[PDB]
Amino acid sequence: TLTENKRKSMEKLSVDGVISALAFDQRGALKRMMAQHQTKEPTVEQIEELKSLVSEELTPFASSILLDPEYGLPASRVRSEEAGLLLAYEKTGYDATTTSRLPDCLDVWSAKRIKEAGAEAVKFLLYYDIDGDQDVNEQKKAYIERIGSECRAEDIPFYLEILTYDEKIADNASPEFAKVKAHKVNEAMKVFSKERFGVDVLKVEVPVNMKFVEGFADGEVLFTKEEAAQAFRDQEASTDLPYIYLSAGVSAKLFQDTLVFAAESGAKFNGVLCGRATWAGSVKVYIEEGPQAAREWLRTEGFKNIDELNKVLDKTASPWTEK
Amino acid sequence: ITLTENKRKSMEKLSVDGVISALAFDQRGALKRMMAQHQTKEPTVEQIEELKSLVSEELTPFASSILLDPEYGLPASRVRSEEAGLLLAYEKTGYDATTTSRLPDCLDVWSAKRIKEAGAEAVKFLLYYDIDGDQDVNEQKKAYIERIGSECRAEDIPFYLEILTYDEKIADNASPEFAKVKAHKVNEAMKVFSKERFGVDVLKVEVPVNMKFVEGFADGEVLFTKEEAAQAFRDQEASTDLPYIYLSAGVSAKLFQDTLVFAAESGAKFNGVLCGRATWAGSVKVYIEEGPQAAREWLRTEGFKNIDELNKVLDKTASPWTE
Ligand SMILES: [Ca+2]
Ligand SMILES: [Ca+2]
Ligand SMILES: [Ca+2]
Ligand SMILES: [Ca+2]
Repeated sequence: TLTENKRKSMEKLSVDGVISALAFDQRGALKRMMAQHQTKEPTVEQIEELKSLVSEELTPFASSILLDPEYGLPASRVRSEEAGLLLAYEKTGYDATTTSRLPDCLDVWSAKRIKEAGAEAVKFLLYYDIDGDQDVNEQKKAYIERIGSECRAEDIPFYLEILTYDEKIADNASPEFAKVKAHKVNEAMKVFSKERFGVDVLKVEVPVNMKFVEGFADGEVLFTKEEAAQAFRDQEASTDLPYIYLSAGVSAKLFQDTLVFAAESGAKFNGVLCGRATWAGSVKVYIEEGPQAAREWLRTEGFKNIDELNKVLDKTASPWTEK
Repeated sequence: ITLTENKRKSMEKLSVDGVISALAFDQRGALKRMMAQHQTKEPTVEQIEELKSLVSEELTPFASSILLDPEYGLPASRVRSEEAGLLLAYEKTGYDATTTSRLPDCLDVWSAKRIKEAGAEAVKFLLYYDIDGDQDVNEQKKAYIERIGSECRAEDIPFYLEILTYDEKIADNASPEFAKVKAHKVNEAMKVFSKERFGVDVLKVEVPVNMKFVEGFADGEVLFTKEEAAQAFRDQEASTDLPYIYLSAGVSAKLFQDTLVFAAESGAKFNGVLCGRATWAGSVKVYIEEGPQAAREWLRTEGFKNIDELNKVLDKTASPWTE
């Protein structure tokens, strides 16, 4: 039961109950990508400019765009008139030195300032290991409670992104992690669907690593199609909140086929916040060839990525205007 | 300006006839240091919890409410008089003496929601503030308070903000040097955090002058005339439209009482106190050296006389926040 203002904001972020959002709040990760292609340190100006190019060129094809408030405010002002705005609230990355990956809001931001910056939603990323240290998870749960309350007070939708991991498993791309991924994703969704966290939409991973699923796997096969399908149904049974998928930087084609698979399996997902799968290739072009060359990439390859995604969404996603 | 139904009810549970006569005992680090000067062994969790419980049980029948910390004070909160309301502290104790920023930090496993669930009628938070300090540091502080203010709005619980002033370049706030800038530090901080965006319901603040340097109150050097001190109280009264209450800062009970009289005479419309050390400080030595039963008797006699004597002064000095 959304308040009047939260519903209006949700409408601004969606079309006919489906969220077809573009994600570009990447910061540290984006800077590292740019650094691969030039000698000099990527500048604040370059980061701000690439974000503006992506926003201006691709938001006409998205129901909304997620940006960070650190570099993305200029980009937010050139988004399509029909597209809504989400702003990220978390500091970028995490400490690889430890296993706790504790959440931390941007130092000079608050839900109120995010709303004042023109956002229709506050987005926050939490790393979560359901099987992790209980005191660490207690601190994480308390942190999300605070943000949930902020968003209730400011009357702005709270989008919580959850990225799972295992304290003892170094690489989430490994077969070892793939075997526990469904558990990590689905149980974390169940926790954060509790009323006390104030979440309006969950941004989550697919509960399987498709690279290990029969029909998609090019190497070791860990799961039959029926086993993978059951993980999607388990995900659907973990929450009654709206939820949308992140791409995790797989290829545009794989993400598309994954959504088709999710839908056939019985996942009633409500759209996507898709970032890297759409715009990844623009970074090299921007750095090596400049702004105009990036625009031309975005109008051809970038458009192809988001256009094919939109066609898939049209035949796979379920409207949140039912829940 | 305007309290919700629930905030008003909670405010009433914290006061008597619009006057806040609250007993403060959320001291942690400071309390531990106090206990450590009367015994050889390190103060234990049990000692800290017990003393808090003794003070709560013996003195709350004479207080409109009690402020405790969630870390050690929850048992004590449960033995308070049925007539006394409860405030719980939300900040971590103390500050890093090595740096000058004194940045605020909430207790790691707490939230406004959990404070309310633990039975509190108010969330209390302590912020150190230097109005003339580093502007970026202060921006971070203001953002942090906005968040807490929003949390408290969402949970519909009164937000008590305590402000302790300091100067980044003055080591000792008891010095004549600090005394000369205190009115400025205090009154200007109250102006800042009285803005609607911070969501404060009550300000817990220092008196805007160091009375020990005021003519007629000073036993040593005299820095201010009574008229000058009086003008600082009037300036404080004009710095906020919110209810505000005084902390004792650990001055003697006699000086604090005289200060309240002088405040009212000068034109301050303060609405009560959150008074701690000036009331129970004396029980620490007795408890450590002599034990709980001994401490209990000090409380039923000297403790009661302290608080009863304070109450009689409040009866003639405080103004009701019904405002
Ligand atoms: Ca279109
Ligand atoms: Ca529920
Ligand atoms: Ca469901
Ligand atoms: Ca006297």
